[PDB]
Amino acid sequence: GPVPSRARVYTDVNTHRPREYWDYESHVVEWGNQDDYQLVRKLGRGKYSEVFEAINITNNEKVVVKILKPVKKKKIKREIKILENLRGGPNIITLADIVKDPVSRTPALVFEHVNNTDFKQLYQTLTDYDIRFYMYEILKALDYCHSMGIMHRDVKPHNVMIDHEHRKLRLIDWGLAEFYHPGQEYNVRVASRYFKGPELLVDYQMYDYSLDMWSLGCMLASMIFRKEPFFHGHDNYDQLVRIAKVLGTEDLYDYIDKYNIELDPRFNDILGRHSRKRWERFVHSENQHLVSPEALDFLDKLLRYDHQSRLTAREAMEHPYFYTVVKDQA
Ligand SMILES: COc1ccccc1-c1ccc(CNCCC(=O)NCCCCNc2nc3cc(C(=O)O)ccc3c3cnccc23)cc1
Repeated sequence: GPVPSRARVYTDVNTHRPREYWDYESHVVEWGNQDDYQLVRKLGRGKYSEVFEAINITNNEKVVVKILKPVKKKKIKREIKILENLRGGPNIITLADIVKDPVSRTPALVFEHVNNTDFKQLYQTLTDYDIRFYMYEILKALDYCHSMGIMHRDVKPHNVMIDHEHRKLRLIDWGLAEFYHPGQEYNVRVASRYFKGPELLVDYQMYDYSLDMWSLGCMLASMIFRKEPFFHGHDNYDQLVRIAKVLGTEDLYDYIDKYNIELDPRFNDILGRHSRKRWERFVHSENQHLVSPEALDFLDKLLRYDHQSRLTAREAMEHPYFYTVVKDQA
């Protein structure tokens, strides 16, 4: 069978905690009354949720209500418990309250409101400094939750909210997050297709926090190359082919061998033979102002097949790419 694997940081964080920290299944919820909030307008529909702007009628304060589409009661306790555990973490979204509509009884979570800068105001005047600044901010959130024994598992642009006027960022939607336990085999059918690490794409189930660092590298490539998304696959199978044409086929089969991943017979005759590209081939006149030897080095060390060789979040924060933003913050 498949060679096992261990996270190389924060491996046992959870084992050294009280059961109640990670045994969410047995967490008692106290559901308030959603009438305390008055819906203003719909802001998004998701696969698992529906989000609304609302007003807290006690203090006229602006809030966001997430009405949970029907899942197993476990996955609601999971998300809630993870939000309580992460409360007050740097750049984590804050869970304000937990409520049920009194006539409908469908459960809902209440969050803090973040003012969102238009994407056509962000993309146009993105400096090289702006990409480093917020990348550093996402890594604060990611290194924190990893240090608390949690994986986000759905890191993508949709779930990173940025208030550029206040230069503050927030990692949202924790509905896919899990606790890390050494040896646990996890569900691979998570995250969005473009941001799925190769471990999901091959059904290697013993993954860890480093899954969240593949997604972040996917975002970094998407931004500095002005290509959205960077790995643009038609389906979950072509996604690996899209990846393999950049990272090369050689490191892939060594990855397959090292963990003895039995690979789907669909993959045999579709990947092929592909050299590992040099990143320079992705730069051009209309994107080079964001590209540098430093950013390239940092990018290379996030996108690895072998999840063990990816930088940890705290390794990323110590990379030279961030040296200017580390010193300006002091
Ligand atoms: C400067 O570039 C970067 C540089 C470096 C690294 C990254 C970036 C970068 C790239 C792209 C983007 C995309 N741009 C955000 C996507 C977006 O805007 N997605 C709203 C979809 C529903 C909106 N509605 C709300 N949904 C919520 C759900 C939850 C939850 O489920 O927990 C919690 C809170 C809210 C919430 C809070 N306040 C207002 C609205 C909402 C952001 C940053």
